[PDB]
Formats: sequence, C-alpha cells, structure tokens
Amino acid sequence: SDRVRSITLGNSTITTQECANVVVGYGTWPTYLRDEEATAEDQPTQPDVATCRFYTLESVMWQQSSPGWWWKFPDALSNMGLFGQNMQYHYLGRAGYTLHVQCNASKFHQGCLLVVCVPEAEMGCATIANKPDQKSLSNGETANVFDSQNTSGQTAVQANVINAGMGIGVGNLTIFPHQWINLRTNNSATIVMPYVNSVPMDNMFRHNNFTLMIIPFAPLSYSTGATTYVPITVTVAPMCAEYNGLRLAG
Amino acid sequence: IARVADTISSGPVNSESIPALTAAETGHTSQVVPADTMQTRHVKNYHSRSESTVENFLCRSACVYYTTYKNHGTDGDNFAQWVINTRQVAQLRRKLEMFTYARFDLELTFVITSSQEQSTIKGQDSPVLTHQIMYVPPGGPVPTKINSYSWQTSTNPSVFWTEGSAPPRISIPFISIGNAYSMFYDGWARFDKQGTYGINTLNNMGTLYMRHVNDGSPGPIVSTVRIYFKPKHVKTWVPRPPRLCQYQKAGNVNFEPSGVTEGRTEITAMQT
Amino acid sequence: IARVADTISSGPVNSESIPALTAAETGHTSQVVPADTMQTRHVKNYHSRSESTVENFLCRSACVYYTTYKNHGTDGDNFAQWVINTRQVAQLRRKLEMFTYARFDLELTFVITSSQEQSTIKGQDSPVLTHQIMYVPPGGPVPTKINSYSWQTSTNPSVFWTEGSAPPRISIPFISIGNAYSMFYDGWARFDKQGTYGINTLNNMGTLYMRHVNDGSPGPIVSTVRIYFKPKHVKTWVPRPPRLCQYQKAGNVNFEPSGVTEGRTEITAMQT
Amino acid sequence: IARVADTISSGPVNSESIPALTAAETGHTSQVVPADTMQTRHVKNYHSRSESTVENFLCRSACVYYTTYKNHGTDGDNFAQWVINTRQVAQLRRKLEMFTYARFDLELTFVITSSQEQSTIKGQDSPVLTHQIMYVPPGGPVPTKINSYSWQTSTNPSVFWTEGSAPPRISIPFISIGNAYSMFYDGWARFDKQGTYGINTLNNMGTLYMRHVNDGSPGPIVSTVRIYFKPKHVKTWVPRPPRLCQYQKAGNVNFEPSGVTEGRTEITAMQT
Amino acid sequence: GAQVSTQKTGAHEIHYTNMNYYKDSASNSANRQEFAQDPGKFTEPVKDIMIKSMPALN
Amino acid sequence: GAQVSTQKTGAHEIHYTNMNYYKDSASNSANRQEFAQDPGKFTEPVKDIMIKSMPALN
Amino acid sequence: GAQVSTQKTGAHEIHYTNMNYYKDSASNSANRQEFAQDPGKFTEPVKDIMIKSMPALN
Amino acid sequence: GLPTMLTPGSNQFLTSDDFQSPSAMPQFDVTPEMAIPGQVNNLMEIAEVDSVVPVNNTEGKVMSIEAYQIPVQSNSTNGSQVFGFPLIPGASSVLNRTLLGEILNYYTHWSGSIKLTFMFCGSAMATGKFLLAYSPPGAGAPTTRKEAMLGTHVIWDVGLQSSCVLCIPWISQTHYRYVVMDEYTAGGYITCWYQTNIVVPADTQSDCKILCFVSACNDFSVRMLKDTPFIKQDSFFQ
Amino acid sequence: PSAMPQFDVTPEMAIPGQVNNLMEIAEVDSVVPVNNTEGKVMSIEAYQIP
Amino acid sequence: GLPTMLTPGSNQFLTSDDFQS
Amino acid sequence: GLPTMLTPGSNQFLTSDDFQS
Ligand SMILES: CCCCCCCCCCCCCCCC(=O)O
Ligand SMILES: CCCCCCCCCCCCCCCC(=O)O
Ligand SMILES: CCCCCCCCCCCCCCCC(=O)O
Repeated sequence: SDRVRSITLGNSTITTQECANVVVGYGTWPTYLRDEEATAEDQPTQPDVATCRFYTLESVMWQQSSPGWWWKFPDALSNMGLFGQNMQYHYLGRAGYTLHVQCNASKFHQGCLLVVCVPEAEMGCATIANKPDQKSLSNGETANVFDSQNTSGQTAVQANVINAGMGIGVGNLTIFPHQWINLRTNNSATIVMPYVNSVPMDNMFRHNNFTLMIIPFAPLSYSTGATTYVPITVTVAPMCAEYNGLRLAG
Repeated sequence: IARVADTISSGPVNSESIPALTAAETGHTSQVVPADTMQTRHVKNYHSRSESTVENFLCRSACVYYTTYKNHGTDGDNFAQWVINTRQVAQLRRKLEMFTYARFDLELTFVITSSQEQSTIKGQDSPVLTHQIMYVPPGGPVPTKINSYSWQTSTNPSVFWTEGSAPPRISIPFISIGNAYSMFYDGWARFDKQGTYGINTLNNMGTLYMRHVNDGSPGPIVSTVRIYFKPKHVKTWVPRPPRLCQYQKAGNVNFEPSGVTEGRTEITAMQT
Repeated sequence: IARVADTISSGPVNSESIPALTAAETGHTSQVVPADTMQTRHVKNYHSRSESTVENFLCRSACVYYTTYKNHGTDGDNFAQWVINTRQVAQLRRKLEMFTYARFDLELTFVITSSQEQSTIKGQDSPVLTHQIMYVPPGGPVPTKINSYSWQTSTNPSVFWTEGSAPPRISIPFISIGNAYSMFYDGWARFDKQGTYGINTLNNMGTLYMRHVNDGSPGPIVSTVRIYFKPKHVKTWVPRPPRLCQYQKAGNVNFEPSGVTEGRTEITAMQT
Repeated sequence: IARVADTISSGPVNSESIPALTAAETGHTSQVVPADTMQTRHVKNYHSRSESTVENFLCRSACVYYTTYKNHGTDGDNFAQWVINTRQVAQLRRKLEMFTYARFDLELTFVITSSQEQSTIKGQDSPVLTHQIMYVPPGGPVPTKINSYSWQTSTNPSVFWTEGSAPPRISIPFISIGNAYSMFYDGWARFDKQGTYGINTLNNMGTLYMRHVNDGSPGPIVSTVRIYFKPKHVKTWVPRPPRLCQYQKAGNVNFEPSGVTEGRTEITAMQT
Repeated sequence: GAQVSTQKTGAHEIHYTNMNYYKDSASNSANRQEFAQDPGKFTEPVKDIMIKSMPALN
Repeated sequence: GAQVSTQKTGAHEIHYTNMNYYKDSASNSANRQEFAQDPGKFTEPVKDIMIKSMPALN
Repeated sequence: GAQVSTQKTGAHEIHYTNMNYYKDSASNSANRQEFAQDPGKFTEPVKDIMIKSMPALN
Repeated sequence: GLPTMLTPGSNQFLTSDDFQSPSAMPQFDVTPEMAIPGQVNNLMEIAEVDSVVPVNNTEGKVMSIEAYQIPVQSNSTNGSQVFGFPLIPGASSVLNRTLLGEILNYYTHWSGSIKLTFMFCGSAMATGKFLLAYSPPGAGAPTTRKEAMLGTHVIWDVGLQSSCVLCIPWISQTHYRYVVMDEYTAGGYITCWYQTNIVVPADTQSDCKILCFVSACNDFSVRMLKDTPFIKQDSFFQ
Repeated sequence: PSAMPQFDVTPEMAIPGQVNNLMEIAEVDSVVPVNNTEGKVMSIEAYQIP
Repeated sequence: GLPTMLTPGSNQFLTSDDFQS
Repeated sequence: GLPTMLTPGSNQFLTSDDFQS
C-alpha cells in the first residue's frame, strides 16, 4: 500500500516494504542550475548516472545505551567512486542528496530514532577557547559518535547529545527535514535534500552542506533471547550533480 | 490579509474518518483543528498575524557595540576602532541566528555621549565637540594617529556630527559576496582545512574608526559611542532551533553544555 | 451638527394635557421644556455641544507620574523605574473613572529636567546629557544595573533623547486583553478568592526604566522625569457617579467616609 | 541600462578562425571573451557598472585643507587665509589627476571646530562663537586685520555661521577661463619661458579669509577649519596613468624616482 | 492624498487639509468632531413608551 | 508622485501617503505589511499527500 | 513641478520624486545614473577595422 | 523658505520607527537574489512546526535524553495517572523551551488553539489505551481519572497508527492570554490517565516510552514584541 | 510614531451604555442634597425636604 | 507633523542668496 | 507654519550624499 516504495537511480535500486512517506526538502525537488542563477562560465560537467547512483556508508550497531551518530556529507562521500573523483578534480560543485536510513528489527523490539538532516551544522568545541579537529568533525563514511555526557579535550567536539553538538536543544531539531524510525511502525525513512546555500555552487572540500544525525530518543530495548545485534545502515545518492572548474586534483 | 483561520461549527460525528490518529514518523504535522475533536460553534475570528512577520520581528534598532576614546592620550592614540561583528551582542545575535540565511539592508544609528574625567584643572569651559566616524573597507588606508592623513576621507564614507544634534543615521544596502549573509558556516577558510573553522571565515566586513575633530583642551574628556543596527526589507530562509546555551565567543559557536528545561518535583506536578 | 435644541414659541394653554406631572418612580427623566410651562418666544439657539464630547473631555496631556535618578550612586543603582499605573494621580484618575469601560489609544509625552546637587567640586563643566527611556513588557529581561546588558534593547521599544531638544513623544495603540480597559473590577484574581480583590488584579501593563546614557562626571546631577498621558480616539461606556471621597490608594477604592455637600444655616438660607 | 555583457554558450570549435591570435603592436586590445577559448554555458549576468561611472568615483566630499586662527593675537593678526589649491591634499589630488581635463561644479562644505588654550584665567565662561568665511577673488580688497573694512563684504560672497548649527554648505558653478579645468600644463606662463613652468601657471582661483566675528574674551581660544570639496556633474576627458611616486609639492610634479612594483623571490614564486 | 474638511467656526457670523504621515492608525491625531448624541438610552430606558403630554400612570 | 495606501486598523470596529525622497532603494523605510504565509513547506514536506481525515498508514 | 524617476534596485529579485528648489543649475544634486559606455575610443582607436575572429595581419 | 513649526518629539531616537535615510553608498549595485529553499515569511510558519516536549523534568533527568520520554508500564491498578502539567506555554518548564515556547517568549500576549501529539514507542506486540484530557480553570487539576474525564478529552487507542492528537480548544474569557504566568488568564490543566492496562505477551518488555510533540494550530497569533529572558551576558563576547 | 508598528488591536464588541457626550449624563437626573443642615450632611436626611 | 531631516548648511547666513522672508 | 518633526540624522554631515544647495 502506501507503506511500500521503490527508488531507482543510475544502476541502483532500493526497495522498501515498511516505510514512511518521503520527506522532501523544504518542498523543493533537486534540479540543475538555471542560466538565470549562475556564476561560473565554463560548461559544467554532468556525470549523470555515473554519480547519481546510491552508495552505502559504514553501518553501526545500535546499543541500548547508544547516544547517537553523525555524518557530514561532502566529506562522507569523498571516496565514493566517481562522485569522489569528480569532487577531487573540481573547484566547484553542486548536488542534492537522497538519504535512506534503514534499521530493521523484530516486532518484539522497541525503540525510536530521529533521522534528521541539518544544513550548516557548525560544531562547537568541548574546550571553549579552541576549535575542533578535522577528525573529530568527520571520518568519511565512519560515523562520529555523540556523547551521553559532557565531553572534553582541546580539539574535541562538544558532543553531548542534549545540545546536538551545537548548543541548541536536541528536541528542537525537528525544524530541519526529518523523519523517524519507530521500530513498531517502520524499517526505514527517506529524506530528499536539495542543495542549500548562499551561493549557486561551492567547494566540496571546504564546506559541508549538511550533517545527518541519527538520534535514539527512545533507546533500544528487548527481552532476553531476542536478537542482540541490531544494526543501522545508511545509503545515499547524489542528484543532478554538476561540476565546474576542472583542475589538478586535490 | 493575514487573518488567522476561523472556526467552523461542528456537530456530532460517528464515522470511519479518523482525524485523531496519524503517524508522526512521517515528518509532517497533524492538521487537526478543534472542529475535528469536539463540537464547536462558529467563530468569526478577526485576529491578524502581523507581528509575527519576519520584518516586524527584526526591524528594531539594537545596540550592537560600544567603545570609547579620549581627548588626550599618548602620541596621537586617541581614536577608537571596531571591527564590524554582529556576534558580540547577545540579544541581536540570538535573533539573527534563528535563520540560516538572510538578505537585508541595514540601517544604522549612532548614539554619542560624553563625560568629564576627574581633574585638578580649573578653567575647563570648552566649545561643543564634533565627532568623526569613518568607515574603512577591508584593504583601505588605516589611521594610526588622530592626525593621520588617513582621515582625509576622499572616498571612504564618513559622518561628522556635533553634540546636541539628533543622533547620526545612515543606510547601508545589502553587501554580501554571495546572495545572502550566512549566519552559520560549517567549513574552513582553506582547502587543507588549516585555517579557522566556522563563521568567522566569512567575516571581512571592514572596520569603523572614531575620533574627535576638535583639538585638545586642558579639561580631559572621555567619549562613548553606541552603534545601533536595524535590518530592513529582510528576507530569510531555513529557520533553525534557538540556542539554549549561553554564548561564549563572538568568533564561534563553542558552548557550555546546558539542560533542556528547568526541572520539577515530578511528571504530574503542577508547580513548575 | 451638535446644536442645542432651539425654542419654539408657545401661547396660552387650557387643556387636559399634563406635561407638568409625571412619575419619577418609573426611572426616566421628564422631557418637559420651557414651552410646556410658560409662554415663550421663538429662539434660534445657535450654541453647539462640542466641548461636551467625550473626546474633548479626555484628550489633554495629564501628568501621571514622575520620578528621579542620579548620575552617581552605589553599585550601578542609578536608574529609575515605574510600574505603569494610572491610578497614582488624582486628577486623571478621577476623570477616567467616570466611565466603567473605555477603549482608546494613548499618546505619551515625557518632560525631562535636571539640576545640580550641592557639591564641593570645582570644575563641574559637563557635556549635554542624553537619557534613555525603555519599556519592558511583563516578563522581559530586567535592568539591575545601569550598565546591564538588559539595556541593549534589541526588541523592547525605547527612546533616546538629548537635553535641549523638544520633549520626547510616542503613540501607544490600544492594548487590552479584553475589548476595553476596565476602570473597576468587582472580583478576585483567583477562583478561591484568595488573591487580591479589585482593579489591581488586571494591572499587568509592564514597567518603564530610565537612566542617563552618558558616563559619570565628578559634578553630581539629579534628574527628574515627568510622564504625561493623552488618551485619543476614545470610546466609552457605562458612566458612573464621580467620587466624593478623596483617594487613598492607587491599588484600590478604599475611602474615608465623606458627606454629600457643604452645609448651611437652614433649608431656606441663601448663603450657601 | 549599464549591464555587464552576458555569456553565450559555446560548443566545440574546429575551424580556420583564430580569435586566439592577434597583433598587440597595432595599438588595440583583443576582443576575445571566454566563449572563444573554452566551452561555455549561458550565463545571464545581471551585474551593473554603476559605481564605475565617473560621477560616482568623484562625488565624495574630501578634506582638502585646514588651517587655524585664534581669538587673541598681535595687532589684529587673527585671521586665517588660504589660497585655493586642490593639489595640497594627496588623496584628492590623486583622483583628480587621473583625467587630463575636467569640467565640473563644485560643492563645498566646511567643518568648524574649536578648543581651549592653556591658560591661568578663571572666569572663562563665554558666549557661542560665530565665524565668518569670506572669499576674495583675485584682485579684490584684502584683509590685513580682523577689524579691517575689507570684511564689509558688499559684493564678495561670504558665509556667517554659529557653532552648534549644521556645518556650512555652498555650491560653486564651473568657473574656468577655458572650457575645462586642466590637471596638467606642459608649458610656461611667459612667451620667453622665464616664468614658472607647469600647472601652477594657471592657478589664479582666489583666496579664502577666515575669522571670528565675536569680540575677544579673556579665555584664549584656537579654532580649526576644515574645507571639503565634492565635485558634481563631472565630465572628464583623456585619462592618464595614476602616479606611482609620492607627491612632493603642491605647485609641481617633481618626484622621487620609484619602482614599478614590490619585488619577490622569483618569477615563478607564488608568495608576492 | 490628503483629505479636506472644515474648521470649527462660530455660528451666525473654512477648510483645512489633513494628510496622514504614518502606517499605523494609532499615529493619527484625535478624532475631535461634533459626532452625535443619543441620551435616550440613559434618560428613557423604558420598555413602554411615555408620552410627554400624558399622565405617566394609567 | 507619492503612493497612497492604508493604515493598519483594528478589525471589526484609513489612508496615508508615502513619497520616496532618495535615489537608492536602500533608503526606503521598512516593508512592513501582512504579506502571505505558506507553512506547508515546513509542516507538510511530503511527496505523497496525506488526507487529514484518513489513516496515515496504508 | 517635480519629476519622477526610479530608484536603483537590485537586479533579478520603485519611483521617487525630485523637485529643484533653486534658480541655478549648479544647485542641483549630482547626476548619478547608469549613463552609457563607449570604450572603443580607447580600446580600438584604429582606422582599419579588425575582425575578432580573423588574423590581425594580412 | 516655507514657514514650519516643530512639534514635540523632534530630534528623538526611537528604536522602533520607520523613516527614510541617505545611503552611504549612492547607486550601489546589490548582488542578485537566488531561490534559496525554505523561505520564511512569518514566525507562525515555525510555530506551527512541532517539537518534542521535555515532559520528564525530574530534576536529575534535565541534562539527559530521558527528559523527552514519558514512562508507562503495566499496572496492577486501574486509572493511574501518567502525566500532567498546567497550560502555560510561556512559562511552564514543560513548554517554555519548545519551539512554540521559544517564539512566544518574544511576545507578551498570545492566542489560539494548540496540538499535542503522542507517539507510542513500545514494541509492536504491545497494546493499550489512554485518556488524554484538558480541564479548564475553576477547579484544580483532576485527582483521579473519574474527574479528568469530565473535561475535554480523547480516548487514545494504541494500535497500528502510532500517533494520536489531542487538540486543546481556545477557551478564555479573553481574546488574548498572557505569555507570562498570570492568575487572571489562568491556563487550566492537561493530564493523562490510563484507560486500560498496557498488555504485552510473554517475553516482551512491558516498560515502554511515549514521546510528546507540540505545535500551534492554524488559528494562532501574538500581539507585541518583547525581549526574551532566556539569554544573558556580562560583557561583549570575543 | 507608533511604539509598535503594525500593531494588531483587539476587536471591538457592543458594550451597552456607550457615551458620546457628557450631556448624555447631564440630562440624567440625580437627587439634590437640599437639607444641608450642618448636622445632616453625612446623613441620608440631606436628601429629604421636610 | 511631517517628518523632516535637516541637511548640512542649515541655519547659515550667506550674503549671496535668494529666500523669502 | 506647517507642523513638522525632525527625525534622527538631522544636522549631520555625510561625505557621501545628494542634496541641493
Ligand atoms: C561612517 C559611515 C558609513 C558606515 C558604513 C558601515 C558598514 C559596515 C557593514 C554593515 C553590514 C554588516 C552585515 C553583517 C551580517 C552578517 O554577516 O550576518
Ligand atoms: C519607551 C517607549 C515606549 C513606551 C511604552 C509604554 C506603554 C505602557 C502602557 C500604556 C497603556 C496603559 C493603559 C492603562 C488603562 C487602564 O487600564 O485603565
Ligand atoms: C565664502 C563662500 C564662497 C566660497 C567661494 C570659493 C570658490 C573657490 C574656487 C573653487 C573652484 C576651484 C577649482 C580648481 C580645479 C582645478 O583647477 O583643477
């Protein structure tokens, strides 16, 4: 019924039988730049199916005690095949993203997570008079982990979950496009995120357009004898990718 | 206009329709209104939503910054300077940070006041003071002294004002490099990510310089200038959660971990 | 227009009509005019009733309140504050209390004056003072000190003014919770009737805060601010008997029992 | 309007056309645009060139000159004078010298300030000062004293101003002998080439005279007047290379030999 | 876009103009005028109409 | 060459004029007005339309 | 007898009035406007016209 | 020149006004607009978006994720209380920092109806029923389900649909209520009681949580702007 | 100038007893304290003519 | 009253001007 | 004469402006 969906992009298809309706940006479906809104003069590269296919990020295990996980996108996909190579070879680029987050469990398991995509998710440092390290902010496809308590270190991210890493209430993250995975309701959630910026195109290494956060508001809980290994896996595909400024690779 | 939705009368219902139940997991709000849960009367609600508009929320002149300068000092060091930075002020910063991106014109007002310093000098009667405020864009000549040629101001805009007149006022058009000002920047200045990280990488909005344009007088005077900002014609995009932590720095978003609400005795307690 | 009724000529009458007699018990006034009691001449009375209109009666700027503050003090305690309360002033309160309910816009004017305090300091020559008046609605941040961040005023309305300029002026639109301001309230704040009783249960109109925006100077100064109120576009309902007792409190209607008129020697005496 | 040229899409090219090569020797620039060298996309470039217009470049009020005078002195020698000369100021001169010839009206603004001199006098309280600025065209009567009849000003234009008022302002129409003002003059005043050489041979624009119009008071005062110039309705011809050497004299173009650029380690170095 | 109305004058012996300069009606000057009166609600609040020339009772 | 528009008034109980004096649009006073709202982009960002009266699932 | 013209606005998202109060044209405010450009007198001061796509010589 | 007279209020600086002024940069070319997604024209577009309510405000749970969870369980008795709080959006610890609260904290007065969404987050094999109810002022909060049920209420059947919405109607003697706590504009109370027990099969955890979300109805507005008491500084940030 | 630009003023309701002019009050009668014997001023007797 | 702003040159006496009085 | 009110910014000298004189 409306619980079943299938998405085909490039050479990859994801079929889901128990899912939420698809959340779409701020009501905007991703498109290519118009002549009216353009900067760079060179004819852009449009890899089409070469990069618009789905890629899978490293899976994580959901513990009953887990505080949550996050990824930054332009960085997360930097080694993802040709998407990766096209950003490694260009000064400017643009793409939207389809984010499909999966976590199946038996009917006897309970818990619930927020799946949210947040633009410009600039991070605060655990040490006040300092800035966070590059590896504390992103590890490519490896998720970073939120802390259950206040954390510390000179280049550490203040990862305490309750402030979402940025000094806001975690409970107010629902402003941003989001969807929930409630184990009694569905196995997956889908968010479509258009490119959002102050500029038509940007440098894909210096700036992370958005961060994906997975936050367990209701921790995983189960009876004994039930399966103890319950993974969360994330699969993403760029859309309408465009590149400008072909150059010596970085 | 911008009138609040009114209320439609609603009688008893016995049917298969289920406005009461939904799926929050889907990422949208319920559209349920009182007519769907209880019997209602018609209400011609004439209330408007004008104060909720973005323009009204932001168009107030906030104090952003203030500094001081004196009419006496060492080797011409009698001027104040301030790097434009709207993040040094807690209340305005908070309001502005509600939107990720914004495009607006900015109206400025200055309030200039002064006072006497403790002195042993008799005969301090002095003429009315006139002040000069000059804006130097990035890369312009810089004052190093109050009597420097850098104050000639052949191109750089500036304002001269005499005490007792209405406070100075001026309009600044939207000036970004991009199509909006960013409130947040999840990135680095450099490609090797070795420069600073965060919003301050985009802050290259110039500096104000301020001084008296009178000569010195034996009676020492200290002056204070308050700079006020009033955004106009403001269009905003992508709202964000308001901050719960108190601000620590103007150059970043570092924060002290903070709880989400004041506590109470129990979950059923009325005394919050 | 608003012309007074004129007079119709009236000749001798001999009839069964009895305009002279009525029944006061019925609760209405007699409509008898001179043409009904004595022979009259025609009079084209051209007088109007314009000054009797409610708008003219009330639209005058009354002093409501005044207070003071100094340019020196202890630990930042150099500001004045005043809870809005229109019942602290005897003349205005009396006029306003004539109507049970009223709906109006209010225009405010401030008069700011200052003087020198006795001092032993020589060299008191000082720059012109500028004052800040800020309004803080119920629940806003509150100043505790003259240099508190609470004075940033990012949203709260405020007025800055320099001495020698025309007195400050501003318009406040009707702001009640209900559809009229109540002058009287025969009731309690709480359902158990354990809170206060009377009109003060509705008074939650915010507070004004006032201070100098100069820095301090060795010569001590004391300033006084008078706040004036001028209701406009005033519609009123349900007139009441004017008070005979003198007011005792701003928060209630307690009174000293008072007679209804000055006495005299006798009921036939001409000397009242 | 004044919109920048837009960009036309351009596909692959294989032909005898050679937009890439030319002959610089011919004295004209290449007209090559990106569509001629690389494949392009269409770009609707909406940028304008308004700030590049000559009028915007020059119409700013620059400080040109300032001088001083006192309210006490010897034998009436209490006035300032200044020969009109726009070459005494480095920033304005530089901008003006970019064009060989120019025709414009000039708007003037004066900024007048004053201060106290060190004194042993008690009782220096004084009335507000009023200043007189007078222009004397070449050949007019000249002040020799502050109380000279030369200040009667029956024809010569002048401005009287009291401190505390807005700064004085006045418009001067284009006044050249020729049809444009020359910025440069490669010639001599005399036919035998025995007079001066260069631009100063044409400078016969009159002199300003300035003084107080109060009488003297025991408390000594020194006043400073800054004169600002804002060209308007400016038409210019024959652009010139901007100067690299620093100015030495207002009366000529003598210069200290100067290099053409800051150096660097090598021709392939990125660190300039 | 000013309106034109009359000045109050003495009876039995003139226009002025009025432009609004603000976006808020609260900024307008007082609505002084002759209006109208209807004292009957306070002087004759009676269901059964009395006739001036007639006895009040019966 | 002033424009004429209305003042905000209370509902369920007027014009003013506005001339621009500057050559730069940045000099104009704030664009305060009722505008319009479209909350659906934030409250209902969903591809498949939900019906208020219907079950969300199936 | 004011003239009405436009304000400069941003491209790809208004009138103001201007009356002269003086008898001398020198009293008028600056003639700021887009005007027009003709760079050819400085960039192509050549008798024999060059074609962008062609060799400069022969 | 034209004879004029200055009125009171001349040469004053009002922080809340509308006047024209000279540009610092005449004929300045402003960078063109682009279609950035997510344009906000009005704050109600934000107030109508829900957020999760920190209902479990046990003092020791304030800095934990647990603040957002409402604990429920299998009970040996009927009619027990699940939760409750007064309806004071601009003051109560339950609502003051939610998105609706954060916007209201910049206003003095407010009016309109409110929605509360309750999402069951227990196992799929778990079922139960709850009473969601609102009790207008004039009586204190209900002390038993029997009393709670006499107000405005919804019986929430936990089944396939995981979420249920309780709509709080506008009931006031006024058109507007105060944002701040106030005795005159008393809010009334919102409570929840068990209707039935939470029933689970063997080898299922009976202990489970419910999340509550809050947002404004289409009929909602505010009256005047104020600063907010949620932020403070001692000196300029650096 | 308004302190609160574009302020939404609470709607009117038809409250009975509207007064447009003070003569609407002056034309309403009251009882005259005719018996102003000095000792009767604070008594109800002030309104009685014996 | 009508909002106005004073320009530079206010309250100055020019010996060469044209105003009504 | 015509009632007027002076706004902020009166009697100030801006080096970048357009007024008649
Ligand atoms: C001396 C008179 C001229 C004054 C000119 C001052 C111009 C300073 C720049 C103001 C705009 C700053 C906008 C910052 C907004 C942001 O980045 O979030
Ligand atoms: C600092 C400038 C802004 C001043 C704002 C002050 C607003 C205070 C409220 C005034 C209205 C009071 C009406 C009371 C009438 C009544 O209840 O009978
Ligand atoms: C006292 C009031 C009147 C002031 C009259 C001052 C007129 C001085 C002449 C100004 C024009 C000078 C133009 C020089 C330009 C050039 O040669 O390059």
